[PDB]
Amino acid sequence: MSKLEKFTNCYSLSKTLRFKAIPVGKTQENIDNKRLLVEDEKRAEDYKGVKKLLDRYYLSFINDVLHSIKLKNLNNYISLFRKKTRTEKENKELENLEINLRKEIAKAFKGNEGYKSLFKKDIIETILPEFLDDKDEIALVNSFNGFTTAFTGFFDNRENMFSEEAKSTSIAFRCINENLTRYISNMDIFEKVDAIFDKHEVQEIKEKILNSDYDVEDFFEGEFFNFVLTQEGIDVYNAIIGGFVTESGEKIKGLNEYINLYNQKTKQKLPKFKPLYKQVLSDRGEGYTSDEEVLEVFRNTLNKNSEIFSSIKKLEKLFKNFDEYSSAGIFVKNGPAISTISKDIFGEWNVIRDKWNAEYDDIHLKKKAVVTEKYEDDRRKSFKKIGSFSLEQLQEYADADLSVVEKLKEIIIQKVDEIYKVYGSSEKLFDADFVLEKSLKKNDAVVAIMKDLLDSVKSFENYIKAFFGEGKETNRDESFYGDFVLAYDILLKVDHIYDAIRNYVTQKPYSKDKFKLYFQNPQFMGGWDKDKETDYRATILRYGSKYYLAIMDKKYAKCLQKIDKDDVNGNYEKINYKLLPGPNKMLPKVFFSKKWMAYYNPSEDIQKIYKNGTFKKGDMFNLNDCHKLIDFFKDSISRYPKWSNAYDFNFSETEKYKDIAGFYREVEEQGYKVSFESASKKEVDKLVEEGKLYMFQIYNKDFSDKSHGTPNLHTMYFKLLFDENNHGQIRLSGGAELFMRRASLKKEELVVHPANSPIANKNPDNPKKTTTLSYDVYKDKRFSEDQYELHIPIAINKCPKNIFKINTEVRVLLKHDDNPYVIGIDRGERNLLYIVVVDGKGNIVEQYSLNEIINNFNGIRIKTDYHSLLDKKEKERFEARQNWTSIENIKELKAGYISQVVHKICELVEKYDAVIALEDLNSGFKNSRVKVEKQVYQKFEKMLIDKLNYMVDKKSNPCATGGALKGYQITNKFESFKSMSTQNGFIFYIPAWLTSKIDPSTGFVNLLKTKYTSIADSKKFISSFDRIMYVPEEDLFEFALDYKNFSRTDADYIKKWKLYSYGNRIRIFRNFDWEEVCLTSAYKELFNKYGINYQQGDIRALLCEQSDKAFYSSFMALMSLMLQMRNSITGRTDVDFLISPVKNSDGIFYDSRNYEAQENAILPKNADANGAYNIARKVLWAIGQFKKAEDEKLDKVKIAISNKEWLEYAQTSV
RNA sequence: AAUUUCUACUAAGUGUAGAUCGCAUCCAGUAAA
DNA sequence: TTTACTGGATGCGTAAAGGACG
DNA sequence: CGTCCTTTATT
Ligand SMILES: [Li+]
Ligand SMILES: [Li+]
Repeated sequence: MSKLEKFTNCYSLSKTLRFKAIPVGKTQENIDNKRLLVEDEKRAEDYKGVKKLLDRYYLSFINDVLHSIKLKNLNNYISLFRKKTRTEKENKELENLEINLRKEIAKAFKGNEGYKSLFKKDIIETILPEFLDDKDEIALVNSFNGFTTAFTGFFDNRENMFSEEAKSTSIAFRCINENLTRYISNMDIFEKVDAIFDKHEVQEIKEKILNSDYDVEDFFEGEFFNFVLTQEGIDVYNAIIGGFVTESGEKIKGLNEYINLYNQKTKQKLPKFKPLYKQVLSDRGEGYTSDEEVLEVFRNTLNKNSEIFSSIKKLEKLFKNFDEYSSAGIFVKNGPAISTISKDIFGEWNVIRDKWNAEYDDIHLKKKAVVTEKYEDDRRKSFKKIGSFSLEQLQEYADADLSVVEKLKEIIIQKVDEIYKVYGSSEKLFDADFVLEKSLKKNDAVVAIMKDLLDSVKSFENYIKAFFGEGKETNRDESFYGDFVLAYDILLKVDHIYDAIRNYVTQKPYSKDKFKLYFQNPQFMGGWDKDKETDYRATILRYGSKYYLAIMDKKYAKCLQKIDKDDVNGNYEKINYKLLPGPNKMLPKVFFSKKWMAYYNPSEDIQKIYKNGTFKKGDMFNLNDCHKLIDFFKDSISRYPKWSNAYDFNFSETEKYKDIAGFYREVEEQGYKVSFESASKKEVDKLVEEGKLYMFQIYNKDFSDKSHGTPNLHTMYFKLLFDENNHGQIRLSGGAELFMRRASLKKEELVVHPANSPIANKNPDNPKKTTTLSYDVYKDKRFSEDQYELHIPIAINKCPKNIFKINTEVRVLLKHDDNPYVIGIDRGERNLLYIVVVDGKGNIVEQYSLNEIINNFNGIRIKTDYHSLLDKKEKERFEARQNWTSIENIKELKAGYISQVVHKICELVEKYDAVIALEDLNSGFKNSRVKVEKQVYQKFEKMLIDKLNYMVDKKSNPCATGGALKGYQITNKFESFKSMSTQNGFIFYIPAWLTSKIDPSTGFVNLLKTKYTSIADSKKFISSFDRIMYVPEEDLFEFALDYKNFSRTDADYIKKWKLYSYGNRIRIFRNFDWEEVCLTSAYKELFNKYGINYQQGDIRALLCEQSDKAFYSSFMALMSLMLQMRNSITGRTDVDFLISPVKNSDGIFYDSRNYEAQENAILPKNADANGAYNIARKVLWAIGQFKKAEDEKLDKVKIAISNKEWLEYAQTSV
């Protein structure tokens, strides 16, 4: 009935549910005494180490192959790639050449000796050990001798490199789809930029870069592409382009540099080269880790015995002996930091800059000018290229008897004596006996002591920095500077310790590092079938509503095998899980095996049928041969007790099958069963007691005795895994994983709200201002003791029955929906997101800013202003890094806001049966704080597309439409980013042009170019207006224009408009910088100022008779501001109004401000409400196109709306 | 201010609301020194 | 160059045949 | 030799 209601059971998707795993009984004590976790922790380190030994080998295997390959048909592939206009005759020949080009690379890899064993036991057991001749490395690899199955996943990732298919991970894809296309993109640039390369510059690269073995142009001929297959060959190629630095440190320039040097001197911009991407698997001061490290670093590098302290004591004597040195040879550097130096010596900041000019202007400002603005330019610029100031310059700035050299003596000594007074405050940090009472990151007292010391040492060091003077100065007193640079070069050492210590202290206090657990089983917990419990040694039990992960110790794999009790009232239940995974592989695997092919001797017609594939589609398809295959599989599935007894199959008549998939679907749909059997709880609780079984409660907060709310979505999915009403819509999958996450914090260090004291409640709208609990409330409690993590994959909609193209179906239903609502969703600098809901006639139903998320609980209203939370933490990091507190991450507060938004969007979708209109985002994000509005917006898009793959209403009965078992599927599988464009199910991606700056009542937009350009052009502007008069009845100036008399106005439909000088507008300065104009007085005052009388009717001739260009410049400034319909200010939160210069059919101008006040406005309330509304209306337009098309042509209807159709639409639907 | 985890919370108290696809790998990148 | 952090793209999400084995 | 690790099958 609703449009949504069609989109259930459309496609399969997979999700992972995460749970805490809580040990029960003596599990953890037995796990501890057997040192099982310690073994796994190390295995994790060895595993990452052994994979880097494998990649060392895989890289060597890749290289020798790719160094010894000559790809055939290179020239032909390039010739067809390099066609102006490509016809279908070689389009299909070229892509065959491109497919064949990759197969050539793949077939090289498989040909090599070792391709068989690269991803099998042998690579671990003998091949890799032979490759490494170090005995330590062979020891490390051989500790996986019983375990190579643990590498199965890693091996699959490495097979992806040797695929011939067109996927990012494939090596053949990196060479053919990526590196070759830029190699040829470079080819066509090089023969178009070749001229601009000097004789020697080409031979410069020849000798410095190319070995003198190859010519530069060789790398732009097709047949040398083979050189560039390897990383070594890519590193040479990219140097020809970007250059490289000699080890001496002087720079050799690449062709891209020569291009840019030429691009600057010739006024035009040449194209630049793309560099190649790296080849797959090429392997083309680090921070303190522990608290003790940081502390002994701090102690031994800043104490009075260290060299840094000697360097300060040495620099101190230098400044005390400042007058045994040449004042003409000591130089203080020139930066913006100088003004700090100026006030230290003279008592104010700009003595030094003021006295530089008084002497500078003295002969170099001419007497004429005295103070022309000419001089500001270059007296401000001649100041900043002066590189230093001698102490003899500074003293000429001084009057008797201020001696600059004794002031600097006193400033540094007052500065060295402060470092020494902070060392007293900190001396207890330097003791040998000193023991840290608390961890450093939570110890705010001890870090405050370091920062005071590292700050005072830094104040002094950055002060001393000024006295270097960047010289490279003609007569430095190298008596002074000799010792100075020594002391300063050591004093510079604090800049690494300062940053290294600060980075440790501001790391997040907790960690999420965790390692995989195997319980001494290389295929641990791989599946759930009853047959393999003993092989995988893991299974699921339950005691009523509570579920357990039960793990068999390696010594007792059968310890759960024969247990039963007759009543469950005192007992567990063990899962009975049976899965036949993937008939397409499993049925041939079994029935053609060496074990059974004899048993059901397949007709030689079947074996011939199966080898040649007459049962699959294409050239060799034969319908009766597929039915004859199914009957063999059908008959063999019976007489296979393991399948026939577990699943009672009920297939369709074989004649009714159209393709083999029709059969496999029925096998896959029915080849899954879950049930529970009884298990004596006494005879299992003792297995745990004895250490022969380990049991963990599968747990999140929803399983607590004190839990009463609506459950987490994922607890619902988990629970439904075993509900009788789950008829296959959610399957429990194999491939679970158990992890151990060591604690990262201690309870005694955690931030606490202690029991019985009142805690403030943070929502001011609730008159219960306080909460007082009888137990402690800890921050990050979950990270303060060890935690087991269980990750359980589930399969949703594994057998979809409602198969159709989602986009097509959405269009069909939209064509035949009498009243389809649309949700327009706008991105605003002003508002993170704005939302307008319209019905099928464009009537505004809802409009509001999603800046504040408003939530419902038990009569409580809470509004959470996510907008000001977001900016608070955005600058907090930049500002509060100085505070030296822990790193704030803003990515999780945006994700938090996004999840609040996504819930709100789906509630609107369901309430109004509504499609979504989204705004295309500008690729370039302009200053400043650009991901603040595009980060929330791009993340909102990914997150929303996700939820709409399986959209569940936790309140529905699970089996109701929209329930957890019958979730809505209104976006296509999020396989890629761009495979969808313009529409994805209920989501339409529509461009933003003229959605904001348009009159919603009329569709009027500004197509006029009103920047003042010349004196002459302003009178062609005024004469292209049909009339310009004063309407005394309205105190308005009317401008009758026909857009056809102005350039670039094709898109407009109405053409003829009458503009008025109605209302106020807002102006901005170019050098409060904004001021606010009222139009009718500016036109009146300007006409009075220049002797024009407005009341003299058609005044176009009158305006052009003016001779002063100031009138034209200030008149077009008004014809720019009258046309500016959107008014708001850089940073201005306050005013966002939209006002129009045009009247509507009923003779009324439009203010958003007329609508911002009322509760239920039929028009937008501000420029952001307007933008959302028009993004919605543009989708309405597309629905209109659907309604004019015929169902069979809906798929080809273009919904990307042009500026011409938009304006026609917006101007005619009123 | 608690969590499988994230965000915002704390109405009679070990929690509430919404969100949450994991693991492994490859590859593009942006910020800092 | 190095460190960190974030963006998309690939694979797996398996029972059973096959084999070694001390 | 029955236990345990490895390798297989591909809509
Ligand atoms: Li809840
Ligand atoms: Li708090």
